[PDB]
Amino acid sequence: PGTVDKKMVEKCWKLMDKVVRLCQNPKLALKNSPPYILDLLPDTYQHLRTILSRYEGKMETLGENEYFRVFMENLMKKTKQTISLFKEGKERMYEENSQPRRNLTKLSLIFSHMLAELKGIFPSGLFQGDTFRITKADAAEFWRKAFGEKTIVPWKSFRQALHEVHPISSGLEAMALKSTIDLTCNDYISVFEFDIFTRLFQPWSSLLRNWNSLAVTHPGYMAFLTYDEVKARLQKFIHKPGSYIFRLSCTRLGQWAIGYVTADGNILQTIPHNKPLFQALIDGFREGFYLFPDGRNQNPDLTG
Amino acid sequence: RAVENQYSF
Ligand SMILES: [Mg+2]
Repeated sequence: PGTVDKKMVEKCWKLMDKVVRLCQNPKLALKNSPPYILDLLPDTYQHLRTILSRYEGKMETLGENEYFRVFMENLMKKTKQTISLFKEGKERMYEENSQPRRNLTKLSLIFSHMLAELKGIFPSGLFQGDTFRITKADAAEFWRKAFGEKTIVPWKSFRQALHEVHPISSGLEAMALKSTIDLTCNDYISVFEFDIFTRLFQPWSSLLRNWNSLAVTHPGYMAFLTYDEVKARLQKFIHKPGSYIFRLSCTRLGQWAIGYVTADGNILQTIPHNKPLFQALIDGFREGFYLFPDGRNQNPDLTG
Repeated sequence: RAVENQYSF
């Protein structure tokens, strides 16, 4: 994208302010729970202030940074998309379960992933994407070998690089993969998004097979769903203990959140630790907690 | 301000 100048940053802030105003409408009845757009935008403004703050004078450098240019372009693009959603959606923005409203929720999640990425690349406001720490050793090696110290690469470029190590079966699978990894929905793949994907779907040795079994063919996987949406979705299965679904945790990016109906009538969500999703799901099945993916009687057999 | 979601364990 074009170079980032103070003016552009000002424009984004103004667009964010408008999104905030629109989302304060009492008719929305937005719950103050992550992801909460009313927190996310102001927090994004604050971190952008910090960044500019630490680039006093040396602004030219900041403006030329590729990641920052892509980020600001996407921020402006997403904020406008949200404003458009409101005007084009009109009164339907308040009818829960309407597409326009669901779109606002997905955007809220995207703003959340964008803020997390920004802080992960600009911790303390200083660019550090070139030294970012990829969590899984194998994934780390793949990235430096193919992209060196780059912080962000176009999807096409990422797809081709991955393909050489983990063959992608088809165009449709490639599109599914993209939608899973492209957390900021900007057609680019940052080292940050790459880290999240590879941690969620480790081990790297069977990366795509893992992803296929846990998300492509698994009825329990919920792409871009929030905590509240998971709880809402499990309500119809309140009388069917063992019904469960899972998704990316929004506040613990890189970890899973599994929602399930208990025998005593509660709908809980837990974040597995010290065990990849694979083992969490298998143990949960055996213990009788994760039996019916999205309420379906048949549960995928991952013990293979 | 947002209140963290209730996770369990
Ligand atoms: Mg992206």
